[PDB]
Amino acid sequence: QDAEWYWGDISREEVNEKLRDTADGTFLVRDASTGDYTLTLRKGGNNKLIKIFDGKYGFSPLTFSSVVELINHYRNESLAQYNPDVKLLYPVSKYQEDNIEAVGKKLHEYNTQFQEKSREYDRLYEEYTRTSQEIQMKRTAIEAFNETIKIFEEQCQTQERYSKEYIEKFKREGNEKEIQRIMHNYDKLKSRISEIIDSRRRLEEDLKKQAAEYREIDKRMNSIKPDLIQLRKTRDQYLMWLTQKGVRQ
Amino acid sequence: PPRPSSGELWGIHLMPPRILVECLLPNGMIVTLECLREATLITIKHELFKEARKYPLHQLLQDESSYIFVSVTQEAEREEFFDETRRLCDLRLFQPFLKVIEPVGNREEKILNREIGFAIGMPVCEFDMVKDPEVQDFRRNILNVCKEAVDLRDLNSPHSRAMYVYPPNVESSPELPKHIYNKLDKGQIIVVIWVIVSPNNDKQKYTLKINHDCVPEQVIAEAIRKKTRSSEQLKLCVLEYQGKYILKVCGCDEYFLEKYPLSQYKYIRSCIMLGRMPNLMLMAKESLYSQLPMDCFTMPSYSRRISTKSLWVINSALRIKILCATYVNVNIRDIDKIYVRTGIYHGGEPLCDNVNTQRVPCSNPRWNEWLNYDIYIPDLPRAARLCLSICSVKGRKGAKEEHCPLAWGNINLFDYTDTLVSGKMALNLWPVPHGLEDLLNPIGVTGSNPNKETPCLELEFDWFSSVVKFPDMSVIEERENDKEQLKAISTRDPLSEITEQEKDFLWSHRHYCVTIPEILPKLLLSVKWNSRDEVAQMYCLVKDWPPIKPEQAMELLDCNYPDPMVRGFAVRCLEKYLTDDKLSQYLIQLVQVLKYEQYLDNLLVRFLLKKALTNQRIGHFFFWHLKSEMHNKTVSQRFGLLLESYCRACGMYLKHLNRQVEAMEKLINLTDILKQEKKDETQKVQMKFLVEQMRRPDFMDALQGFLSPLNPAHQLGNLRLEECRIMSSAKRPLWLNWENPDIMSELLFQNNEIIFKNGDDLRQDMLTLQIIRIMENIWQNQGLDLRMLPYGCLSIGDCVGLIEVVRNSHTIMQIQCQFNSHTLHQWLKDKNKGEIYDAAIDLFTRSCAGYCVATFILGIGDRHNSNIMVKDDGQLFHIDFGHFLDHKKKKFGYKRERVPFVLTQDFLIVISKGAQECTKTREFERFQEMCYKAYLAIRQHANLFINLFSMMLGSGMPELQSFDDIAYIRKTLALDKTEQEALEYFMKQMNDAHHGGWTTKMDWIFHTI
Ligand SMILES: CC(=O)Nc1cn2cc(-c3cnc(N)c(O[C@@H](C)C(F)(F)F)n3)ccc2n1
Repeated sequence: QDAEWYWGDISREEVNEKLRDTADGTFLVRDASTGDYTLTLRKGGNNKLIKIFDGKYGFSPLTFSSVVELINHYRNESLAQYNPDVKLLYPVSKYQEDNIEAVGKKLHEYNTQFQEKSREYDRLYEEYTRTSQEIQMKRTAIEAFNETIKIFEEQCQTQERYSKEYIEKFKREGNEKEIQRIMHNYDKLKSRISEIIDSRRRLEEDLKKQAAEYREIDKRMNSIKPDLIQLRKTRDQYLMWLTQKGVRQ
Repeated sequence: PPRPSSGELWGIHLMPPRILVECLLPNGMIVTLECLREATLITIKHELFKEARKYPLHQLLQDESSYIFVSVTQEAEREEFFDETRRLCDLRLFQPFLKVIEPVGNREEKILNREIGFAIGMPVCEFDMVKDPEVQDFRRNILNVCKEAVDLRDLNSPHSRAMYVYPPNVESSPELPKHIYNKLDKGQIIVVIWVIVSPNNDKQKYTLKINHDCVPEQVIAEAIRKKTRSSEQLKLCVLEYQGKYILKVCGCDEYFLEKYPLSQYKYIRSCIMLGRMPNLMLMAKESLYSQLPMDCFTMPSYSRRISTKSLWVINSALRIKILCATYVNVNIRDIDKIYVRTGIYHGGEPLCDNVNTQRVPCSNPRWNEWLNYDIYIPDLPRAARLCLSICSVKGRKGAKEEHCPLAWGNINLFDYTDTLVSGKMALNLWPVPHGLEDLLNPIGVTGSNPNKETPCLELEFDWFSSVVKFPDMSVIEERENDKEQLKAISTRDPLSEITEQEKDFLWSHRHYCVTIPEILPKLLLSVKWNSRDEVAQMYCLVKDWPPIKPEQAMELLDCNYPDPMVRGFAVRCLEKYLTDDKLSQYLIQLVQVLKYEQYLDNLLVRFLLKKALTNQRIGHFFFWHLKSEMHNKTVSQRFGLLLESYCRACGMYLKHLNRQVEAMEKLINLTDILKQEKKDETQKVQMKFLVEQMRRPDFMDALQGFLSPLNPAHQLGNLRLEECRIMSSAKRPLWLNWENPDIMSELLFQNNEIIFKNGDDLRQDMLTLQIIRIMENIWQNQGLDLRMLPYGCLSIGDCVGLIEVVRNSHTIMQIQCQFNSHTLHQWLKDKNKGEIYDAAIDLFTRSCAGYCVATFILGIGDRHNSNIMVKDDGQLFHIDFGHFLDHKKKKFGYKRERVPFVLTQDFLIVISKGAQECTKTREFERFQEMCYKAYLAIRQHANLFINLFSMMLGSGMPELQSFDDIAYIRKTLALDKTEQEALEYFMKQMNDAHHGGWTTKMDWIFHTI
């Protein structure tokens, strides 16, 4: 009950958060999710659940006076004697404001800061998602412009190839008014390729701008994501101390 | 690539009534033609070739009919417009231009490929491009499944062809529950058989009293015997000769084509429970067989085109070099250093400890570091993956440092050809999912991000003088105290704790486990997957493992069982034991678990695709579940390739699906206008716009005469334009209705009311409504008539969906519009006055109990007067299932299971029929017993619900990211307690939330009354 590694009514999910990315040997004892205790040991990237079972305590032919005796024994001796293969190296200690009023006022403060920060983060995500969608749209339209420009250029190439002999013919025939018709159309064509090329160029600018805007949105999110996590842990730490400081069931 | 929007042009939702189109003549000339937006290409081409004579070089132009039009579409594709009956507004043009060309190449292939491209939401030519050998291999090898399914479909033609299009909608068992059988008159049903009599198409009744277990042919025999007699040598001759008719449901496309007891057909089964008259239609087999066009499959063009060391011989540990990352988006001021976190995973379980690179500055992401793993190369399991991320580290708050992932990426250690990775590799990393705080994402997909303007990690794998291949499967193959403990472990839920002692016990008794096949998932997690010798032994056991129930096989398909032998075993249990009924029921989950597959080509994808191509009801929802996710770049290649092969082989259903796809596109576009350019407009002005737009022939052609994506058995005929409106809610939902064109529409559904919503994600609602359906099915099977209402809901795209409207219903807040607490009961009394009052209070009580238990178990969004609806006949239901499970844990650190549906005085007054002291009545006691049985019936089937939620973990649903999110139903179902303690707990939550009224009534000691 006074042991640092003993936590009480903490869930398997609470233990998981405590053991998340911990070194091999990291352990803590809690009450069984239902044999009244459960030891959790960090081994090979995983959390190993070992049941503590009489007048005696043990895992296996029980032979221990208390839970502290069973733990402290394996805290100095490798678990290899039971099965292999690591010692209970690092305990998760239940040890790291004066009044309920001071704690309560700090809780209200952190809970306000947290609700502010979580609403901001969510709005940054929607801004991020929309910028991501728009960048995708612009890249697709540039590809469509590339294909459109190719067609209008094939039309110039085709117009040139077909009119060459016809304009040679009309030059001889003194039909300058017909030459002026072929040229006026070809100019209408070239102006249009100029308009499309410019439109693609302007979109290429917009994309470079919005790509830089996405980069900054991602930067902003990467800075507030860690603060949001710690503020939530603090907020949750204060709720815990408030429950404990207050009258219990 | 896919279209940005559903607009008529790029950056323009609607074309103006008249538009100038640049026409590029084959003589190199350009004619700007003014066209009507709705004009067909036939019209535009005729008007162009008339005009072209007023332009130079006109003599060089062939006959107007020697050419077609080509243009660039919004998908950036060059599309040849062979179907000149299409309107200009429907071409999905990028810019208003058309190029005149002579048609070349294979017309039929190009047309089909365009039809597939339209349906799957991307041009099929984008696949021919893909350099990945795995991709090209999937496209060729999947065709074997296509040919196989088409052959099985065209085998017993026309009966096998009719069974494909109109599969029997039947329950999994002919067994009728006690309360269902008692609803029958001595095991007999009163059926109405209708006939459409020529030449006036006059409707003639025939009431028949027959055994519930009568086969459809037997029902036709009673009708053939009643339509002639009310002799004997003649009747026998007449009945035997006249077995050339079929039964159909009046008002919808549901047929009774297979020899199943009439009562096993869901429609008939539904009629008995509801106490409704079954209305069937008798039509000749010839009338139906001749309405079935030929579904021919063609092998595509891409199908007709042009020193290894074993892993076990590699005596070394695993090491991977992290070289560098191109960039990372982090501001140097806020973050101290960056590093690469890596792990070797088998499913979600690491095979050894995670290893990091050294910390480096934000500006210089270079590591040039070999990471050594505590795993021997021959000990790598077949499903071994490298899960990595680039993380930021910021201290500054004492000795407390904050670690955050920046981008993640996963890779299979073996490719689809069983080759171990080697040499250099570039991996484009993915954005961290919103809500994910874990530094690695092992549940995330494998492969590089297709978007290359993203952080790119450089890696290097070892070279072993040759190509290392995973060893062959032949090479791999080289008490009562204990019986009671095993049975107890096997009855435990999929997520229950397994102690190290229990793992060791299960491994030690592995050969005896075969005697209890259902313990297999528990035994598979007990295996040390980092030991080739343990795995080899598990392989020999799984090969000869006895079959398990399909609901247990589905567990071996989630993210916890990545092994191909385990997964192959699972797919085979589904192949032999999964009813088409349950496959349709679990399709949402079965589609989702395709994201967990290591490779494109696998047994699951082959099983689902063969089923989609042999049953059109499965094919319909299989297509829509894959299509709705085509925006999601993590699965769009996999799903696009799967959709291509489905569309390529589904036959005529492609024509129908494309009509649905185009109806939906017009609705997406119409709502985008209302939400964007017209957002500040009034309801009257928006309504005037909708009325004008919906009257246009282009709109009218697309939105009339197609099948409902909610239920393809329902035909959507002509629109009822006077009943179509923009709803008052924030994202502009459209309330639509269509005539039912069925000759007998009067009998089933004269109305086809659907809400179209563009703006919110409907996936969670769709999952909740599926669960409510499965829960209600559990209750009915157990004799509990708790009537639920899982109304139609289908996600059809990215935050785009359909909701089936429930007719003759009102919200509590609508009913309340007088000020009272008796208002609800008074409203129900006035709707059900007389003899029918008792039936309404029963129905209200039963529906109330079901919703009370369902919403509590699921932890649904808070109930209120706008969220709760009541039908005219008393039936209560809930709407808006946008939230579930532990949605308030992160927001408010509070730990208490909410009671979303608190039965206030209003609902109590109804249940107790107006009586003062509502909790003290015999009607309230009866209602409590309903809740109790309903609660325990779901707890008894907890494995199913846990598995269904476990199968959805990679879906991208915000409130379903980890197994920790599923832990909520473990709490509400009190799965770590005894059944008796769990009922006590439910009673306690009901009591706490209602402030008294629910305590014991049995004895607390033994629970006997
Ligand atoms: C006569 C009548 O009114 N029947 C009726 C209405 N009704 C509404 C829904 C439904 C479900 N989920 C939602 N999220 C939702 O939301 C609304 C606000 C909007 F967004 F669609 F407008 N509505 C489902 C069935 C149903 N039947």
